[PDB]
Amino acid sequence: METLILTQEEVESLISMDEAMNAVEEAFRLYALGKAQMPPKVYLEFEKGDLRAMPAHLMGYAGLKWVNSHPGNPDKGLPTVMALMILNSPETGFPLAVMDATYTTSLRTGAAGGIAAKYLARKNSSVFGFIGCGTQAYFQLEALRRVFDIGEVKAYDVREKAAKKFVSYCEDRGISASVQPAEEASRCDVLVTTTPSRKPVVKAEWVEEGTHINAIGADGPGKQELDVEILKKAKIVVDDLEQAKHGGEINVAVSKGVIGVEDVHATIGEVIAGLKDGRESDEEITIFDSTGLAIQDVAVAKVVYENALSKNVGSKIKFFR
Amino acid sequence: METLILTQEEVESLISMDEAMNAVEEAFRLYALGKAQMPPKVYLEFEKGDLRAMPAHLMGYAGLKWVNSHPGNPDKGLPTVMALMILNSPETGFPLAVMDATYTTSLRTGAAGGIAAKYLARKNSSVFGFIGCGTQAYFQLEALRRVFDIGEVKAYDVREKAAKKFVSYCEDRGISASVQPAEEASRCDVLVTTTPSRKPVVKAEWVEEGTHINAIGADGPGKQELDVEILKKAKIVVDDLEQAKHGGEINVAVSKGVIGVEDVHATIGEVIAGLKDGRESDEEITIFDSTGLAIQDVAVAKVVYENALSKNVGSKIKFFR
Repeated sequence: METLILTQEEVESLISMDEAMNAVEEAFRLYALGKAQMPPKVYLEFEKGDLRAMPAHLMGYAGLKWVNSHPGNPDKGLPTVMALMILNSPETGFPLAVMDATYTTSLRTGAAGGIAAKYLARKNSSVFGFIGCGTQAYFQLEALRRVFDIGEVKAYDVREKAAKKFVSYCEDRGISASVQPAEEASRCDVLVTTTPSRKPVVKAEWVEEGTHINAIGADGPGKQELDVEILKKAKIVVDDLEQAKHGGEINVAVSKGVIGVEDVHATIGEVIAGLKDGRESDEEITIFDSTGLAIQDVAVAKVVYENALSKNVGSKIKFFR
Repeated sequence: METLILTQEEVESLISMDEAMNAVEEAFRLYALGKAQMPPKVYLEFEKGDLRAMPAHLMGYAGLKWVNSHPGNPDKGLPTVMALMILNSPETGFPLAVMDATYTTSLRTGAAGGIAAKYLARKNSSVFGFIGCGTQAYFQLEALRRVFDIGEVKAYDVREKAAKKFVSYCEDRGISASVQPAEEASRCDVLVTTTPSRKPVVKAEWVEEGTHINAIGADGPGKQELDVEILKKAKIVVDDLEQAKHGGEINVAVSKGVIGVEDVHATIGEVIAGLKDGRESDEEITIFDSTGLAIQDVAVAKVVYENALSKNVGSKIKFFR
């Protein structure tokens, strides 16, 4: 036995949005039903950044992703976020593969958006808003368009060029799109928030009846994108209650004591497994609060891995004797 | 920037017992002085084994060891315990290296025995007892003999052949040695227990005045090697208080409520750093309870890695874009 090693380039070509969506969907469901293992994240704090260990066990695979976040890195010429994933057999413990997880992380968060919209947005959804046109908004779009003939896109960003670049990308693939300011962008069927805002970027009365919001942006205590007033009158669905309470979109309203646990309707897993209701009336406004769960990562890695075996990809390394 | 990949064979030639001992010693000391980070181990439980994540941060590096334990493995033709280590820069988050840690683990456990004996045993120690002649006993020996002219070796094992094999190993190196039963083997200046016994292998009345004991064997709840009455009459020094209470040699005596926290004299780190006293009288019997700390692993990886850079060793992999 040897260990497979796969680089970012290799992984990219080894998994499609479609595969990723299935992996993620099934991962949420299995976890909701008690058929997946995900112990708490572990942190190592530094002055200039941090590292997290996120292990999980499901679908006959175990793995650990080890991912950093160092904001100063761009200015140093490296990416803000680098992730490696070690994938293991639960039978032997053997390290089947060590692979990049930078790409897959982005991929599965988008996948997750797609799935959540799949279960929570109105089926007749045609107009799509993007508040923030960074890397994740692309993934969110790519996944969402696996589930919707997206009729119009409305794109807002703080940086003029970033918005435009996003719009050009849409028009490249036939989606009619338009740069718009945040006011009008927020008015749609599906809204996708990806900003790392600390004040709310979206106002309550901009959100119409029947809107679904993928609140992906917020990634830590104090980050917030939506007016606490939308959360007050919405069907709220989480990635994971603890992690949403700490770092997700609800974190500030929870801390200020404006909504509590009581107010969260369901985990997405629960919705997929049918333990809790999805969307009810057309008029209601729904929010998916995304956080990232390690099970998403392992589930997507088993897909990459198994394909790599199929297509004979990677370097093989013999770690032991 | 690229990531260095090193296999077992490579790592083996990249660190000496000496270096390892220095790494481990300094690691204990730094940790006791509050100059190192080591969050609690993370576990992933399976029917047929487990995986553990061990991060640590010290000496200007961060790393994570990911190590399995699957007893059925020999029967399947694999090792019981495989560990990979990812070594990172705290400045950038960058994964400098991914290397075997199977061997380093064994190596640093021995080094730790050497260090603890260096601080806790009688300086005039000549006769050495080994209760258990498995691979760890070799490391324990090889480290121990960096700190003493080992006069005589006494080797017990439940398997006759393994005892002999260990004796032959010692005689090959000039150390005069003899297979003995456990009764007489336990009569010495330094006793090294490495068995995974669940009943006490050593009796209280066998252990003489001035003996030091490296209780390495016990690796989990219920494991034990020493007669609880040795512990009652001894200066007990630990790897790490928590992990000892859970899994180490004290774990059964603590659970049955025979000794408690108050009975533990010091952590080894504290003894190294001079926060607590080492050996006092000749007559007293001392016990080092070893459990294994992630800092030990990161500390030796730093050594391996920096040497690998010196000697231009390993494969270079570019994980990212």
